[PDB]
Amino acid sequence: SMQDPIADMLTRIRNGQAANKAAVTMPSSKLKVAIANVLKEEGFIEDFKVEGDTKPELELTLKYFQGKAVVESIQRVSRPGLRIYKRKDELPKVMAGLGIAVVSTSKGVMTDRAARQAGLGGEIICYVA
Amino acid sequence: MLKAGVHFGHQTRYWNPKMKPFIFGARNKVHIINLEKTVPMFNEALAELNKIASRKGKILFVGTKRAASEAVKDAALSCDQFFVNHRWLGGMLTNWKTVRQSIKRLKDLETQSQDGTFDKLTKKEALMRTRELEKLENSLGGIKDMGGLPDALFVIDADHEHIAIKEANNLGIPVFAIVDTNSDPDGVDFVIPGNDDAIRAVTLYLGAVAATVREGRS
Amino acid sequence: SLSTEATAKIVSEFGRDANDTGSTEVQVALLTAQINHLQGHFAEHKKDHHSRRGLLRMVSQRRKLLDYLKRKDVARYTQLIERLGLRR
RNA sequence: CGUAAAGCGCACGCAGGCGGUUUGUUAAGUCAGAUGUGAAAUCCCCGGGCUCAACCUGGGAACUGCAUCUGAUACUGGCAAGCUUGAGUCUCGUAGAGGGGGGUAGAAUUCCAGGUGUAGCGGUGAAAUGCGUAGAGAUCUGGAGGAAUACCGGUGGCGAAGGCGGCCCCCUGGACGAAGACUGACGCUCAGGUGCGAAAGCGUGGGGAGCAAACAGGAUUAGAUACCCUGGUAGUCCACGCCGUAAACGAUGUCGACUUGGAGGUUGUGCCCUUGAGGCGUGGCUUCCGGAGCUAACGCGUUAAGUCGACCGCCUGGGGAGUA
Ligand SMILES: [Mg+2]
Ligand SMILES: [Mg+2]
Ligand SMILES: [Mg+2]
Ligand SMILES: [Mg+2]
Ligand SMILES: [Mg+2]
Ligand SMILES: [Mg+2]
Ligand SMILES: [Mg+2]
Ligand SMILES: [Mg+2]
Ligand SMILES: [Mg+2]
Ligand SMILES: [Mg+2]
Ligand SMILES: [Mg+2]
Ligand SMILES: [Mg+2]
Ligand SMILES: [Mg+2]
Ligand SMILES: [Mg+2]
Ligand SMILES: [Mg+2]
Ligand SMILES: [Mg+2]
Ligand SMILES: [Mg+2]
Ligand SMILES: [Mg+2]
Ligand SMILES: [Mg+2]
Repeated sequence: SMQDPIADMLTRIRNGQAANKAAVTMPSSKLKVAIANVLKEEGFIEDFKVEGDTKPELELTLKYFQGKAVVESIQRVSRPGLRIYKRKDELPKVMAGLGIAVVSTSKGVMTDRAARQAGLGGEIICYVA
Repeated sequence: MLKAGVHFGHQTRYWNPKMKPFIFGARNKVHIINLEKTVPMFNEALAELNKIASRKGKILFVGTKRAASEAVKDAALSCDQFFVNHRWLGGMLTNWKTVRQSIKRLKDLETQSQDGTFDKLTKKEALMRTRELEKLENSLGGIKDMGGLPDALFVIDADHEHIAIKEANNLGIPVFAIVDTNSDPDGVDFVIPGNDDAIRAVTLYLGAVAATVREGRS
Repeated sequence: SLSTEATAKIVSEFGRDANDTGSTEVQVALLTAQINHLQGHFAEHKKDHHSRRGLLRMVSQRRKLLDYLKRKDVARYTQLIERLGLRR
């Protein structure tokens, strides 16, 4: 029963790439907009909106390039049934460093590559190949 | 721009889910293909046809469904390229090297009947030879003058003549074609939306093709 | 079963006004009233296990609603349960 | 974990696990820093010494740990105040073999009594046992009983599953739709537990037409303790208990999200001209075919066996054995 909204976001994007849908519309949340902000800034998603009032239905705009969708893969890691909190150096690189891994830290939600500069780590949210 | 006649789409309920961009709903319980998206498509496709025609590349105009075959044969012999209006023998491209001797056979035999052995063996034999001749003349006649491999395989349909597409798609051959609502724009590159079962439609598209290719020899 | 008028009365006794109907106390009241009205139907028949099952459903429903109510506010909870006639 | 071993038969549900959204706080987890410790050897690295090596050995790193201390505060947890999209209650209806209790009707089989009437009837592959001039079978009338409900009836409906069909009343459960109203995360799952659970069976008291284990006879057969025939008891039926199992099977746990189509079925409602047995929409349940993808393959395919999440159950070669 909708136990994990984040994994739901990731899977909306995943099925949105498989079906090659344009926009993906989902209920919003602070963490939602943070993660979508990370993916956006990194370039996985072309823009987004948090259009909505009392029920913010934020929609993402999926990216494509040649024929294949941009998102190679996007597995949820720190699931609610198994939280994962990597140490600073312990922070994993995805695809030898050419694929960011969204990690939540005390300074906010950010890429692991940035958390290597921030000198600190935290809960790793999701690998984005 | 609707240049002349009617060719909006047709079929009915069983539209291929892949062609969502190019469909609408007619009150006659049948889809009408958009012309707005269609115009740049066949425009640019004809442009490519002119570019490869200047490249002096061999083209194949594939056709079937009886009434369309005539339009096809007319659009090649009136032009200069090649055509397969009748039965499209499986593996005539990716298996082309045996078809090659099939053609050698056609040519040498049609030569044999026109001056050589016209009845030498038996009257019955002459009958059989004329028969088989006509068979190979209408089976692989349009590709007789080739001897190489087509630079482009323009097809009169997609979903019906699927094997031509899948075959010519196995190698470096562009395969732009006029496709109907139920057709798959998968193996096809430059898709050209528009109805297909109508004769005016195939005469229109194929004729435009005749123009653009006819400019390639200049 | 429980008549529509019965509910019309019960609401105007466990809520704000006739307009309201969704509050916890009202729901619990309803559940209990219905259950009590059903006690009879199972005095006989007894083999009626499907109806029975509907009952069990509304019963556990009631225990959940009551549990919530308690955790939310033990005060008025004690009032409700002391009035509705239950508890061990 | 559909078919190879493997989803409990189904449900309810305590502890446990997990949990929508906004704000505040706290800082438990988490993270950063610092200090203390983490015996020596051993392992690793760079040197040194035995003629080399083994071995010895100096320094270093390592000892993935633990604890206190000052910070961070995104994410999770606790406490606080909330929000409405989850869940729930209310209002109006709709369909239904949902269930329990009480009635009731028609066709038929069997039995019983009598009429008419006459030698076969019955059965099978054939036949015999069986019934029959003590008058059967056929036939008509009157009666008595028990059981199941042709037609409708449909991959149609309802139920959690088992399962439920003549019609009628009585008590009663759940599902769905419409426009709202209100509650404010009350949710999901669930070991142990509790309930329900075909048939057969068991107990007690009834009932007993048909049917039919056991049994008997006749055949068939090398034999036939079976198949087939003639009989026929328990049982099948009712009341109340017990049993607790099925290939309890979409061989497919439950809940939630997402992801192209087509033809249907069934049941609501909105809309349009009912302007003519229609047209365009929106929900629920359900059958078949198929796309991407998945799959060992077969196949599944928006009621997934796809893409994910939560929780539970179970599997770890065949046999012994689901036995002691
Ligand atoms: Mg198995
Ligand atoms: Mg099951
Ligand atoms: Mg709990
Ligand atoms: Mg939360
Ligand atoms: Mg702390
Ligand atoms: Mg040491
Ligand atoms: Mg040395
Ligand atoms: Mg050191
Ligand atoms: Mg907090
Ligand atoms: Mg908090
Ligand atoms: Mg309200
Ligand atoms: Mg259990
Ligand atoms: Mg029984
Ligand atoms: Mg008995
Ligand atoms: Mg029992
Ligand atoms: Mg079993
Ligand atoms: Mg099973
Ligand atoms: Mg299928
Ligand atoms: Mg045993």
